[PDB]
Parts: sequence; C-alpha cells; structure tokens
Amino acid sequence: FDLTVGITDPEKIGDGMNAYVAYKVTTQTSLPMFRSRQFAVKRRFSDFLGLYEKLSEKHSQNGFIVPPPPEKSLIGMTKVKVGKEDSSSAEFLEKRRAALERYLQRIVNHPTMLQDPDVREFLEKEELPRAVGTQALSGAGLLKMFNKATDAVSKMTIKMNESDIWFEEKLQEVECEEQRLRKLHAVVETLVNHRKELALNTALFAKSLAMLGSSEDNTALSRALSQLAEVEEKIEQLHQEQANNDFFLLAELLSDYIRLLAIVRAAFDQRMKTWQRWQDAQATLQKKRESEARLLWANKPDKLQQAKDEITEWESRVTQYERDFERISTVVRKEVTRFEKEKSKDFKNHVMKYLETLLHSQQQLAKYWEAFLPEAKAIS
Repeated sequence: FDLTVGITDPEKIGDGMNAYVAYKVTTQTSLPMFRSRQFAVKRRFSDFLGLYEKLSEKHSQNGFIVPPPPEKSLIGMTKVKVGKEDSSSAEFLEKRRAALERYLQRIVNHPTMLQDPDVREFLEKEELPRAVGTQALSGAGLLKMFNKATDAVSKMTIKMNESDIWFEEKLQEVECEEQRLRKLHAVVETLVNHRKELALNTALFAKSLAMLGSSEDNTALSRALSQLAEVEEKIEQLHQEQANNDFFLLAELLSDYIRLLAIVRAAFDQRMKTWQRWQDAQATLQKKRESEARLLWANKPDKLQQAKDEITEWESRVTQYERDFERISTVVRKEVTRFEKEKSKDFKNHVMKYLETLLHSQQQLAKYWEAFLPEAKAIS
C-alpha cells in the first residue's frame, strides 16, 4: 500500500512520570499529496491529541470523520486502572505505534477529508507545542451532563422519526455486544494475570527438578533435568508471549472500539441537539411570527414586511438544516459501512492471529519435537 512509514527511537524528554517521549517517525509515503517521498518527522505525543480534540470538535460542527486515537500519556499513574511502565518502556509505545498505524490507515480512508491540508502539514512537519498538555477543562462535557436532563424528556420526540427505526437495532445490538465484550475483556485480562503465576509455578518446578536431581547418581536423570528445564522454559516463553501480546492488543482494540462507540453516541447526540434546535426554532417561529402577523390592522405594514422576511428566510434555513441533517445521516451510514469494514478488518486481525498462532506453534513446537526426539532415541 502507498502508506509506507517507519516509527523508531522512543527518545525521552527528561525525568518525570507519564509526560512526553519523542518519536522518530520516517514517512516514505506515495500519493503525491505527501510532498517529496522522503520525510522523517520527530513528533512528541500528548500534544497532537489536543489537535485530535480540535478534530473532534471540528467534526462535531461539520460531521466529518476522524481516525483511531493518537493515544497520549498521563496514563501510567492516572486515569487507568492500572498501567505499568516497565511493560510500557518500548512495548506500549509499540501499542501507540499500532494505534497510530490505524490512525494513518483511516486518515487515508477519508481521502477528501484527508485533503484538509492544514492538519496533514501539521502531521508531516515539526512545529511541536510546549509541555502544558496536562490540564482539565472538560466543561463542555459538563454542559453535556447538564443538557442530559433535557435529553431525557425529549428522547421520545426524537424517537418518532424513521431513520432511528433503521438505527436502533444497531443500538440494542451494540449494547449486548459491549456488555459481553467488557465481560470477555475482564476474563481475558484475568488470564493475563493467571499466566504469570503459571509461568512462575512451572519455572519453580524446573528449579525444583534441578534441586531434587541432586544427591543421586542416575545420570540419565541428570540429562533429563538439563533437557526438561530448558524445554519447560521454551513452553513458558511461548505461551507467555502469546498470552500477553495478542490478548492485551485485542483488549486495546475493543477498548478504543468502545471509545469509538461512545463518540458516535455523542455524534447522534449532537444530531439530537441540532434536531431540537430547529424544532424549537420553527416552534418559536410560528408562535411569535404569527403574533406579529395578527396585529396588521394597527396600520404599520413594516411589521408585516419584517415578519414576512423572518418567516421566509427562517423557514428556508430551517428546511435547509433538516435535509442537511438527512445528508449527515447518509454520511453517517456510509461511515457505518466503513466501520463494518473495520469489523471485517479486526476480525481479520484475529484471523491472522490464529494464522500465525497455528504457524509458529506448529513450526516451533514440532521443530523441537523433531530436534529433540533424535536426541531422545536413548539420551534423556
């Protein structure tokens, strides 16, 4: 594919806890909207997730499409229940690279919206913001929590429509899906915890083999020790690397999938808010504009002229608003088709997971079978 990038060098920006690490990002992309086929940008995260939130409010006001999260920091000791930094030290940075690769693929997926060239030049250049990216100003979400009371009394008048009759099956379906995937997330991470004492238990078994194989001269047993401890460690590292990396990656996949679900909840909540905007707009239009109109025999036709201009231009823009809401419903449905395509993509990620699972399991496992049976003809 035309997107050929490379992200290396987790360079730290000094001492602290969960603030900033620089990324050597080399981009060799085709498709000449990318400038000159050879760029190498140094980008620090927890700075352009604020750019992503500018993108978030931007597509709130105009109904565009953003890509997967450019996951930030302030996560190891805050907001996560919990996160570890020795496992992060290169590997969760590789998880940032995975979320950024999905970011790159789906920012290519909206190519006309990819041609908002300001943010593309923001990504492919270096003008990096300062270190003030740790604050709390979520008062917009506070006002959403305030307006939730009006949502709870208007939701029936929302439900009288027809597009949500096409949509609400997906709502209840994704509700039972999110319940059963948050439960499966929890039990998967319970196995991720389980395997650690599994590995310590079997490693101390191999150590106790090495212990209790002393004080004896049955030297075939000594070779059995020296072969069994290391093949136990092979099995240990094998199911250990599987048991962490793919489980916690599928967990991050479902986690920012839930994030995508929450932001599309908020997307048709914004559609709801603009719905009631034109709703009470036309309501107050009819009421106060006919109250202006009914006083015509008080002989001042200028009030009639301004009331006519009010009803005319105001109904034109309100009708414009609701069929543009039909338009944004259609582009939401095309985005719905797009994320069933990424349902196919991450189901394909589990498919290629079991593909490499059967592959490396069979080749490594049967490889030391066919390499350790000819020494176990009769040597232990």
